Amino acid sequence: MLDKIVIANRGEIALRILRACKELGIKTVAVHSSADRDLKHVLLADETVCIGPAPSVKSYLNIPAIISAAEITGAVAIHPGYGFLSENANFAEQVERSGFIFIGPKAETIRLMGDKVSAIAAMKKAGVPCVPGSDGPLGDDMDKNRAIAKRIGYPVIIKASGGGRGMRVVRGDAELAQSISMTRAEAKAAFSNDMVYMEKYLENPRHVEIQVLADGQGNAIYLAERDCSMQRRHQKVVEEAPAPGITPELRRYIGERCAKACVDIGYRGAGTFEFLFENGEFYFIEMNTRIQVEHPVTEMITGVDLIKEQLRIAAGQPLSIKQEEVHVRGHAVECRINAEDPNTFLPSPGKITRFHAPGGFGVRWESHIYAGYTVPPYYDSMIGKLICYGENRDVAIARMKNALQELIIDGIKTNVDLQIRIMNDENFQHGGTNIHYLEKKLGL
Ligand SMILES: Nc1ncnc2c1ncn2[C@@H]1O[C@H](COP(=O)(O)OP(=O)(O)C(F)(F)P(=O)(O)O)[C@@H](O)[C@H]1O
Ligand SMILES: [Cl-]
Repeated sequence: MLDKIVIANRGEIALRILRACKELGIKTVAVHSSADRDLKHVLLADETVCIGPAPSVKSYLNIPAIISAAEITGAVAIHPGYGFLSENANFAEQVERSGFIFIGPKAETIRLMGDKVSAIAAMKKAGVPCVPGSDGPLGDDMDKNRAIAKRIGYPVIIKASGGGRGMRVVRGDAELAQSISMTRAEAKAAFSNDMVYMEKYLENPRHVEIQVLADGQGNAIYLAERDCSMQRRHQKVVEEAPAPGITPELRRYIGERCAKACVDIGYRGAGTFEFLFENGEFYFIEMNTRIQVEHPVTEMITGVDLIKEQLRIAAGQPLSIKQEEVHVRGHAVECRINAEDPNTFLPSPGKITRFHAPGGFGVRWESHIYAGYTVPPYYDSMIGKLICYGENRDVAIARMKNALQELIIDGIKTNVDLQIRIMNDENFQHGGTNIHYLEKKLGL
C-alpha cells in the first residue's frame, strides 16, 4: 500500500481524497496556493507545501511545482482530483517519467479519450453505441461536408475534437459552411487544434453516465449509472443514481459494453462513460478518465468507496469486488452548492459568517467550508456537495428538501434556494427531465 501521496487539488475533493488516505494509513501531502493556507484539508494534512500564488497557472496547474513537492516530501504518487491537471496527458506522463504514480489511467489512454474523434472511433470499434457522424475529421471541401450532412440527416451539430465546449447546431445547408469556419477558428484559438467533426443532433436527450473501475489484473466493472440532466450552460446542478426509468436490462446492456471497452483499451482506475439518452437508446459522447464531481451518488447506492478503489488500483491491488457482487440498492441525489449570485450566476465570493451543516440518516455533506472561512475569487464557485440517500427516489428527494432547509451559509449568496425549488419542481418529481429542462424552467 502507498506510503505518501500528493493531493494535487483543493476544496471539497481534496478533503474527500484526504479522508480516503487517512482511512488507509496513507500519509498526505497538501499542495496549495498562498490563498488556500486555511483550507480544511490543508489544516488536517500530514505535510503541507505552498506551491505558488493564488492564480491557478502558478499553483494548481504549475506542473514543475507539483512535481517538486512530491520530490521534496518523499511522496510516491499524485492524486489529481477533477479539473486542473486531471485530464492533462502531458502532466500524467511527466509524473510517470519522474517516477511517481499518477493516480489515474496511462497518459496514452488519457490522450486517446481527450480527443473526441479518436475516442469515438475506439468506442465504435469496441461495440459501444455512438452518435451517427462523420467518423473522422472534416476537411475544407464543402461539397463533401454537405454530403456528410445529408447522409447523417439534419439537424447536425459541429464539434471541436478538443475540449468549455465550442459547438454549433446546423439545421440546413445554408448555415453549414459558416458554422464549420466558426467552430474551427474557436478551437484553434482555444486548444490550438483546429480539428472538427460532425454528429447527428439530438433535440431532447437525457444525460446518463456509467461509472467504471478497472484494475491492473485485467478486471473491469461497471457500477450502475447516474443521471445529470439538470444543467445550466452545460454545467451540472443536480445528479442522481440510479437513473429514473432505466431497467435492470438496459443497465446490464450498456454496462457490459462499457466494461468491454475498458478491457479493449487497457483502461485503468476510475472512469465515466458519458451518454446522451433518447428514445430508450444510448449514444456515446465522451469518456472522463478521472474521478468525477458526482461520484458520491454511485457510492451511496453500491456501497463502494471509489476513491479508496483508486488508491488500491494505483498500488497494484485488485478491485475489492467482482461484477457479481455489485448491487444497485436504494437511491441517491446530489445537489451542488455554489457561492453564486441568484440573478447573475456569477461567483459570489466572500467570508462565511455563520455555517451549519445538515445531518441525519441518509445525509452526506461533502465540503471544506466552515464558519469564518473566506471563499476566494480565484477558483470555481462550487463550495460543497449535499448528497442524500433513501430506499427509493421519493425518500431521497424528501431528505434533500429537509437537509437543504437546515443548511445554513450566511455571509455569501448561494444556490441553496434554487436547489430547493428544483426539489419542489413537479417535473423533477416525475423524473426523466431532459438536458434543456432547467434552462427552460428559469427562462434562459
Ligand atoms: N449530438 C448531440 N446532440 C445534442 N446535444 C449534444 C450533442 N453532443 C453534445 N451535446 C451537448 O454538449 C454537452 C457536452 O458537451 P462537451 O462534452 O463538449 O462538454 P464537456 O465540457 O467536454 C463535458 F461536459 F462533456 P466534460 O466536462 O464532462 O468533459 C451535452 O450536455 C449536450 O448538451
Ligand atoms: Cl467532474
